[PDB]
Amino acid sequence: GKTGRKRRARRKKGANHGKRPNA
Amino acid sequence: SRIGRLPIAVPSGVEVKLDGQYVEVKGPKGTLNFTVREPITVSKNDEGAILVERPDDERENRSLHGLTRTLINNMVIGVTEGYEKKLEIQGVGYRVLSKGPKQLEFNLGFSHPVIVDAPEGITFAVENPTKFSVQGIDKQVVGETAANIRKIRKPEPYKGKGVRYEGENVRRKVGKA
Amino acid sequence: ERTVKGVLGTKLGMTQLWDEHNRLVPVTVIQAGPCVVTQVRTPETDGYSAVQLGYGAVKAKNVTKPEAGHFEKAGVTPRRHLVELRTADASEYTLGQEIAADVFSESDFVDVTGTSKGKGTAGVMKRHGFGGLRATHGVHRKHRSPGSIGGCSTPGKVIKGLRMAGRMGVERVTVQNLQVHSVDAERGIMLVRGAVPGPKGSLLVVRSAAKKAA
Amino acid sequence: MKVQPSVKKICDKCKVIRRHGRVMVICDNPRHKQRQG
Amino acid sequence: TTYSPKAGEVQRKWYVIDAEDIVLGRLATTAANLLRGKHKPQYAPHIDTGDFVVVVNASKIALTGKKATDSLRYDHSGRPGGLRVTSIGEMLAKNPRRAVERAVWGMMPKNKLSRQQLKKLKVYGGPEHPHAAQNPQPYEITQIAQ
RNA sequence: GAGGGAAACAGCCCAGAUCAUCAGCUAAGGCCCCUAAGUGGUGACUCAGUGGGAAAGGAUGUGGAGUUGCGUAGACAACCA
RNA sequence: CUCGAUGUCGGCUCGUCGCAUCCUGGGGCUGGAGUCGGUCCCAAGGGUUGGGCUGUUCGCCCAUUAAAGCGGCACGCGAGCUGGGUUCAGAACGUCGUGAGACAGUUCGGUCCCUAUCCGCUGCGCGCGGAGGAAUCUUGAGAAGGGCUGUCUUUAGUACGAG
RNA sequence: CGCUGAAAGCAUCUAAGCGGGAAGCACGCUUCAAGAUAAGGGUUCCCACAGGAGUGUUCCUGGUAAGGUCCCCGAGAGAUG
Ligand SMILES: CON(C)Cc1ccc(O)c2c1C[C@H]1C[C@H]3[C@H](N(C)C)C(O)=C(C(N)=O)C(=O)[C@@]3(O)C(O)=C1C2=O
Ligand SMILES: [Mg+2]
Ligand SMILES: [Mg+2]
Ligand SMILES: [Mg+2]
Ligand SMILES: [Mg+2]
Ligand SMILES: [Mg+2]
Ligand SMILES: [Mg+2]
Ligand SMILES: [Mg+2]
Ligand SMILES: [Mg+2]
Ligand SMILES: [Mg+2]
Ligand SMILES: [Mg+2]
Ligand SMILES: [Mg+2]
Ligand SMILES: [Mg+2]
Ligand SMILES: [Mg+2]
Ligand SMILES: [Mg+2]
Ligand SMILES: [Mg+2]
Ligand SMILES: [Mg+2]
Ligand SMILES: [Mg+2]
Ligand SMILES: [Mg+2]
Ligand SMILES: [Mg+2]
Ligand SMILES: [Mg+2]
Ligand SMILES: [Mg+2]
Ligand SMILES: [Mg+2]
Ligand SMILES: [Mg+2]
Ligand SMILES: [Mg+2]
Ligand SMILES: [Mg+2]
Ligand SMILES: [Mg+2]
Ligand SMILES: [Mg+2]
Ligand SMILES: [Mg+2]
Ligand SMILES: [Mg+2]
Ligand SMILES: [Mg+2]
Ligand SMILES: [Mg+2]
Ligand SMILES: [Mg+2]
Ligand SMILES: [Mg+2]
Ligand SMILES: [Mg+2]
Repeated sequence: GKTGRKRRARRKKGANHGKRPNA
Repeated sequence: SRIGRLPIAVPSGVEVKLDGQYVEVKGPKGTLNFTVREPITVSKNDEGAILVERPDDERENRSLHGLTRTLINNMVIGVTEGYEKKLEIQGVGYRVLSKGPKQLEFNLGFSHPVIVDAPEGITFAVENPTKFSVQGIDKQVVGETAANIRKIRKPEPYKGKGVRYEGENVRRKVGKA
Repeated sequence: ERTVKGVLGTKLGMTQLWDEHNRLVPVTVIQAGPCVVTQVRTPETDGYSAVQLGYGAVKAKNVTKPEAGHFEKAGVTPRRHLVELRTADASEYTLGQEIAADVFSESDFVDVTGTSKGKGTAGVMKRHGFGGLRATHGVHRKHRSPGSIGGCSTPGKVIKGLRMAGRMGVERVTVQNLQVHSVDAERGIMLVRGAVPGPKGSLLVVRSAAKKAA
Repeated sequence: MKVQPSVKKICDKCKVIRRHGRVMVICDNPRHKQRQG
Repeated sequence: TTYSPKAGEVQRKWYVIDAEDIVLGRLATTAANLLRGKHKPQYAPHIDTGDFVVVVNASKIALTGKKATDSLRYDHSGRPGGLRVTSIGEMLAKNPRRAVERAVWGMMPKNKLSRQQLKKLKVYGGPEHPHAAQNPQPYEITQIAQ
């Protein structure tokens, strides 16, 4: 799903270091 | 640009004014004008010829080099000799006639005859009810006018009927074998 | 940008005629009375080309000082109404010029503009042609209801422009391509084949047909 | 014209070009016309 | 106590920028800075200390790449199917003032004061402006080294 | 488990709030404007708004580094037998 | 996530959106004589019927039509309607159980409330402002509506085709 | 679907450029519209009142002009406005 894909891809932001709650 | 690096020979009676980026070409047949793209320059090469120079050996330099060389050569060869295109019509009932050098009338199997006007630099010349021609001083304008005349009724792949170029290799097949 | 001829009139009513093919034609009778050019609008001073026409019989005690001064500058007697005509030939019009119904011939197509008859607050079934509910089969106090007016939690709202009940009538309506049947200028009567908006006695603007004809 | 993600030369006369950002195959035979999409 | 301007204490000036061949982004950033008065040592977010900006030749604003036909601007009337879209090239040709105001407003904070200050931006697509009485001084977009 | 960062965003990153301060230095993250600080310096690459989502597969996109065949015994195209 | 209640099928009404286009518009290739088609590119402006059967969705059928598109919106829409189906207590049949009873088996019957506070939306006013107070006529930034299509005649029995 | 045309001595609808090309896009047609506080424009009318405080006059009271409303008779209008 689009929402799931965006949620998973949000972990690629700079301040996060490849990790994010709920992937 | 192998084409571009070759020079352009100005012929007799042809006036070539290189006013920086903007260029005038006078000749017996008329007048043409053109602006070269900025990273390309033009020189006279002892006033008897024309040279175009690419300032760098990149892609756009070479591409515009060849383009400008060919297009300037086209305008000079046009003003010294002109441009001619022969169009021939096949298929019964198809005819072309002239209401002047710049006015054509086509009966291409339509409901009614169709009228074709010419631009100022375009003049028609018909010699046969099934063959005619167009002449001018601009190669692009002559080509597009011939293309429009063909688009009026493009050749078919069954009986060739339609306005075709003189050397056009029209494809053909057979339906009701 | 378009050149339009125009005149102002009053809806007197309707009757019927028979044309030369013996066809019954409904005709509206418009007292296309004398109109006077009260003001001409030019791009230099106003920014667009139009002609302001007067028309109307007014009592001298019902015309105020600003209106009286406007008409005095126009050089004409005061008129009740003032309506503009957006024409591209406004210049050809001189201040105080006389305009009569004979500006239209016996077969010109015209567009007639007027304010429609009012109906008050109308229901959906009348002002929008809503099909209501059935009269029987358990319909519960909703025989003329509008039905649903939206979706659900998405969008949890009523979309803008939904057709619901409201006040209908009294609005600018233009009916186009009406063929003028006859013009009698010596009494200012115009017979126009068709039905035009508005009650009897309303003001009507008769202009040349924008779409020329059918 | 065939619109396919995979466009290839079919005959020896077909030519692969890049026109307006799209890969195209132009040939004298009209059957071989192709465009990526 | 840190200094704070008092209403009309800071005197607001009039600048004019010739948008001739100037990138829309640089023009908008410069206009926003001038309108908010960020170049003044008397700056204060809560009091309008900026200057009036008159932009001329907005129809000749430079755009890079294929922006003139691929950079789109959208408006919605608030009703279904109420979207209109037009390219920035068309908008610069037709209503350049709208384009410049949209850019500057987007670059300016989202405030009541910012709404008030955006009225100080007078954008004209041609080379002439009607504010000779206000006597705008020419402003040149420059950079400070290092 | 407040504070800073992640647009917002218990679980990610920085960092553990004794109170006051209209002082200074930093962390993560940042320095065109929103938004504090560089429209920083120098050298390359990109022209797809890629950057600012995705596969098998496909493509004379473009820069760079090889290996190798042929070539003024005259190469590859274009043009006459 | 909601069990100190987020009412669950189909129709009615009212729409709106996507395009993975049913018709109408345009174009390529055709294994495109003509006439027609079949492919798949564009394209969502408008249009996309009435009935028989069944609670039905679905589906089949009748008669048309340019066509009778596919989907989203809490399988749109019950503080809008419908209660035929579903899922209460009655009863019967079949099956199961020693029995009380059970059955996404079937059958007949069977209560469904709300005066709109807020947002939303359709309309209509009052106020104040528009750097004097007024009267009239206006420009249009911007917004909305509208956008369907057939048959016949003629070109012409012309083009095409062996007919 | 094209014209001219290189990069790539040719070719190529394309890299420079130009032309055609749909009920779609924007207009054309109709309607609303300056609360468009950016509060527009034209034309016309009325006019430098009076009395106080005053602190550049400021501002607050009072009678008017042009004009308008209330009230009354109504409808082509309307739930009431
Ligand atoms: C066919 O399925 N539909 C959806 C259900 C339904 C349909 C129509 C009805 O008419 C009723 C019901 C449910 C039942 C529920 C009963 C229950 N009781 C029997 C234990 C109860 O708990 C109460 C109560 N006072 O709480 C009631 O109201 C009640 O007795 C009653 O009357 C009902 C009804 O009316
Ligand atoms: Mg999936
Ligand atoms: Mg009914
Ligand atoms: Mg009843
Ligand atoms: Mg909500
Ligand atoms: Mg802890
Ligand atoms: Mg924390
Ligand atoms: Mg945070
Ligand atoms: Mg935060
Ligand atoms: Mg520091
Ligand atoms: Mg750091
Ligand atoms: Mg913020
Ligand atoms: Mg720099
Ligand atoms: Mg930099
Ligand atoms: Mg892309
Ligand atoms: Mg992207
Ligand atoms: Mg990829
Ligand atoms: Mg509760
Ligand atoms: Mg599509
Ligand atoms: Mg539709
Ligand atoms: Mg659309
Ligand atoms: Mg079924
Ligand atoms: Mg639907
Ligand atoms: Mg549902
Ligand atoms: Mg509901
Ligand atoms: Mg029941
Ligand atoms: Mg039920
Ligand atoms: Mg029995
Ligand atoms: Mg038993
Ligand atoms: Mg039952
Ligand atoms: Mg109610
Ligand atoms: Mg408008
Ligand atoms: Mg608005
Ligand atoms: Mg070619
Ligand atoms: Mg070609």
